Amino acid sequence: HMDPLTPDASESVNNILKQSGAWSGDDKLQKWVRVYLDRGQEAIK
Amino acid sequence: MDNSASKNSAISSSIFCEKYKQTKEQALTFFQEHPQYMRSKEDEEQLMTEFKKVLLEPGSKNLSIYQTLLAAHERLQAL
Repeated sequence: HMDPLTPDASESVNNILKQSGAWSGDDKLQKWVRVYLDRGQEAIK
Repeated sequence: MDNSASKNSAISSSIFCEKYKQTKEQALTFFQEHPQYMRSKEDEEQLMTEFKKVLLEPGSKNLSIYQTLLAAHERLQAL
């Protein structure tokens, strides 16, 4: 007799949660500008 | 926010960079004068996504920021 199949699954796998980092105030317009300069030719700062 | 920072660098060699001034002004002005985000959370969203797609769509990416937003706006309220 033989086996039905070879099932797969996680193995010694790890993960790190990263829920932080946000903007406000200037980000409102920053997004627009950033995109304009990012799409125009390249970033600027 | 204590220990904050606004400046970025004192390397003013390219004029294109200075444009950040006019652009930023046009943004805040259009955002304060017509705060769509305050009118409808969905409106601002659609305008953003479209504003980004309308910027890459055209090949004249070297166009005035006034056209980018202008087109992105009128396009948002297009039939």
